[PDB]
Amino acid sequence: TKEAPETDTSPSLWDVEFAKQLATVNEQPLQNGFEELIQWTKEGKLWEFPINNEAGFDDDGSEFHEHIFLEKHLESFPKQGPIRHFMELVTCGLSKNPYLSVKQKVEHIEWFRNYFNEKKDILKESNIQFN
Amino acid sequence: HYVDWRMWRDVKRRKMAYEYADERLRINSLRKNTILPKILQDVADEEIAALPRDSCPVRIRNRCVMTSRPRGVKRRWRLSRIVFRHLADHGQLSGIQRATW
Amino acid sequence: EEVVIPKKKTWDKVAVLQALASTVNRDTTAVPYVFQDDPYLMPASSLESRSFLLAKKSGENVAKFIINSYPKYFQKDIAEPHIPCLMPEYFEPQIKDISEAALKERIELRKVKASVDMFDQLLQAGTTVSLETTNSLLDLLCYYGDQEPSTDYH
Amino acid sequence: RPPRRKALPPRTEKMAVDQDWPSVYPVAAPFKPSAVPLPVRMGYPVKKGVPMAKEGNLELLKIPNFLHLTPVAIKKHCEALKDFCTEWPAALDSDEKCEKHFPIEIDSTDYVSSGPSVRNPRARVVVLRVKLSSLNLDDHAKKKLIKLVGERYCKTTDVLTIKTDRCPLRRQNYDYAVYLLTVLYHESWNTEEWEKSK
Amino acid sequence: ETYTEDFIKKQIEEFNIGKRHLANMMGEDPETFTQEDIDRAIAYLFPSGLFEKRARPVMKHPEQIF
Amino acid sequence: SLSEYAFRMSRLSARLFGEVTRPTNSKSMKVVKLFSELPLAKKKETYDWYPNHHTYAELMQTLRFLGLYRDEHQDFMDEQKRLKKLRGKEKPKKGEGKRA
Amino acid sequence: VDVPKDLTKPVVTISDEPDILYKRLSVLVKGHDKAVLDSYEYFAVLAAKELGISIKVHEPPRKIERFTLLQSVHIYKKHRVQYEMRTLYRCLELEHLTGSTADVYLEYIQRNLPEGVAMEVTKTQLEQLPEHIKEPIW
Amino acid sequence: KNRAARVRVSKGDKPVTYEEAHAPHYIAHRKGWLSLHTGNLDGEDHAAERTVEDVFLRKFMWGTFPGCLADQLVLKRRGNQLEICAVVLRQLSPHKYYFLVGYSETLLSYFYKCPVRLHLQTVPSKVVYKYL
Ligand SMILES: [Mg+2]
Ligand SMILES: [Mg+2]
Repeated sequence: TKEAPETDTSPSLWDVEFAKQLATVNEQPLQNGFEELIQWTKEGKLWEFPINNEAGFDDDGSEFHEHIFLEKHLESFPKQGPIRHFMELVTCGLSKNPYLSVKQKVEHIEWFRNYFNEKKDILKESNIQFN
Repeated sequence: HYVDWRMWRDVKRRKMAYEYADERLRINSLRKNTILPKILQDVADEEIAALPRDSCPVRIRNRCVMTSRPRGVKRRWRLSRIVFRHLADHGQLSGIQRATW
Repeated sequence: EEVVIPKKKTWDKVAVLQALASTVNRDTTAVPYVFQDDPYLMPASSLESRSFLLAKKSGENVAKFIINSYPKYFQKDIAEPHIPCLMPEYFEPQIKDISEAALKERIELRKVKASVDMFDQLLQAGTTVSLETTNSLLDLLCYYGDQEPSTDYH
Repeated sequence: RPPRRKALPPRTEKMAVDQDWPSVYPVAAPFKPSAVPLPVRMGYPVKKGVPMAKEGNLELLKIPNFLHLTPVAIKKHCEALKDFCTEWPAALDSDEKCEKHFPIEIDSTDYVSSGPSVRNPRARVVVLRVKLSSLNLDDHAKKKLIKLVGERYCKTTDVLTIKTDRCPLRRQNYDYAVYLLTVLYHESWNTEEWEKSK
Repeated sequence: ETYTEDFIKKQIEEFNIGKRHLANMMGEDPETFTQEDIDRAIAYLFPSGLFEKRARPVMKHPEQIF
Repeated sequence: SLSEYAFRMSRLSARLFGEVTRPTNSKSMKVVKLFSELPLAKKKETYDWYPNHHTYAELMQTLRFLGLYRDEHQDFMDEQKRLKKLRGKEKPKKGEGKRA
Repeated sequence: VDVPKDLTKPVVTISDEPDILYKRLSVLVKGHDKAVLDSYEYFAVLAAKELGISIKVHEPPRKIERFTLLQSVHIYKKHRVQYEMRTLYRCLELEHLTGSTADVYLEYIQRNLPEGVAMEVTKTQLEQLPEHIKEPIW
Repeated sequence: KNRAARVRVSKGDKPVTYEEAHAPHYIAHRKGWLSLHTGNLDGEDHAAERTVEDVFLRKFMWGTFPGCLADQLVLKRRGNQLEICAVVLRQLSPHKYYFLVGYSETLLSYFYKCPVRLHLQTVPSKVVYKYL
């Protein structure tokens, strides 16, 4: 038999429709209540058991160190002074937030980076040098 | 199609408060510390004060979702005492019964 | 000392239901499961057996017609995990520009007339239409014969 | 006027007393008087009256019945589910033997509720328990480890409890609990120069 | 409501047939199936937490019921 | 009120357990709390407090016009409004009120 | 007479990966009706015995939450109606079962969880020490 | 005098069902609950959402099966399944009941994003518990 299949063969209308004629030959009404649950489970309507409260929710495949170690995102900020102390509290709080994705946590940090850039003049008056 | 105009105003307050939550949280963080300069915190005070009044979460009122009654509401079911009792007394609230002891 | 941990067993998400289903047989006092198990609603003849299911399917079609006609009423998704098969279907093309990538949309939706019209206009303008797309247009016309596939209601 | 429709006799009248009942109620289903061949009555009776019959009885409809879980059905169900199970190691006869070979305990909780959303924020929590006796800790390391963990360590039981719930997922809180156990173990073995001032 | 003697006679025929059905459901011998087993089987199959026992599901001999 | 050993042992545990490492007063610790939780306005109980009354009213109104839902209340209102016209108590045209 | 001749059995594949070991499964069910928990206890315990799982059962103390509401729509403050929600508990404690056995048993008893009954299953997994922790690098 | 959910005495001619004949203090004593779900158990969430859904389903079914319902609905939730159990009359033709079952199950499944099933029990007439 054909040894290497055409995995990337396109689904032409002729091939998609013929596959529907092969699903009609085994099309029969549900015989009992177990078959209705099986059908709902295949269709995705019924929860899969045993129950997993995280079913269908992976947080973008993020690892734990992406949520808890956020100092790699403060490289654009000053290394010392009040702006560093303030951002260590923000990242400390974001590292304890299980209701935010890594994407949303970075957005918070990026907002402060831009906010402090617009306030460079005000910060220079106070002897703080943000970039 | 909300119960009344007062429920409609709270719906808008909840929608606007949700839209400005992140912005208000970030500005407030600048005001809620003794680390940053006062010159910077004084500017943050003005910025959060300039945001729309209906973005402020203290203006949200927990009204009955079926009658818009602003008081006598049970938070767990979001119903006024009158509406809650109507359902409870007809056996339509799972597990809820009259208490005698 | 050493302990031998047993090897893990794996099965499909429906395997347990399929095992439980194997333990039961057809109930001979009952009509097929598709019918309402009620003496007044159970089919009493081969004619009612056919017509009762057609009436139930008609009700499903009326609901789907309404769901797809007024999708904004059925767009609030409170299900976790998401159920793609319980959302409204959108049968209209959302690309209104005249180009090849907009024709491919009308071909996937199987719009024979719109795809032909979009193909003519695209051709008169003199823009190049790829071969793969031209064939994908023939597969649609050659299958349905330059006729529109059946729909629920226009 | 055409003839009105006659309801058929209840199919309980066709059931044999030696039938396979699990086939009648294979899955959880509401009480059906026409299908349950029992003269069961429910309802507080009126004075010099009987409890209401099953036909049209809403009180019997309100009950989460177990007609689909008769002892005959449960025993047949489990005979088919034996092929899905694996054998517990015989060597692990007692809890003390499990602790010897498996010193770490990982606790997680799953929550089954009724509704459209399976999500529950309590499910992310992970609890890791280990006994410091199980770890290769010298006198200095055990003393430093106990000070670092603080109240996480219980002297009575000698068990270190690390509860992690700061990540969105349980797999992340599990990897973080193992990470904490690893950095605590290696820092306990490191000796700083300020420690000489104890 | 007055229950004619013929009605009670047919209510007893239903209880005896249902008694064998209930015994078959629980996989027990229909001959040695007692009223205590009936009450136990009905409490399992139709669990009711109603505080008043008189309002709970019951499958008793018509003599006892009516 | 801590020895140098205890102060540095507590600062080391904070580093390992991802706590605040710099000395921070109670006022500045509110920043940590603010970003450790969702704001009240972002909680689902807050922004989804009400059911979408537009959806429910519009859906059932549409189902009534389709003949698949009988709104007894609306039918009652329609009969009262019908009998008020025969009684002469009809709603005026906007701009054509009794005051003109 | 009209019986199936041969039955297709669900495919259970034995893997090459070792199975999870659960020291304990604590299945805590909560409900408003004690009789429903009694029937579920009987079902769950009988299911465990047939599968060869060691199971113990006990009943944690019930919780009754009471609250007071005004009886009248307007005034009459001294007249109240009091309501309660009763939460009753049953705890199935299973021991020394593999991860595959826990998946089958929990799926079987979770699918048959009566309406109005919630379940909190706490699973205690046995793990070996991470390899990095076995010896000090220093 | 208490009024809540009390069918008041008449001249002995008003037929009441078992549910209608029992005042609220008999709830959990002589009568059960018309909806069963986990939202009102201690430590459980989403009681507010389950309650709104129940109020809608009762109104939806009242107007979808007009004149057909012979008693209050019984609402059961297991997992993500929603079961609606209704006692109906035997006046509508069986074809109309199958149309409405197919229609209602489909529409409610898409509205609340869960598999919804409707279980109908027919009675020749409203079951009378007593004549008040
Ligand atoms: Mg307020
Ligand atoms: Mg009074």
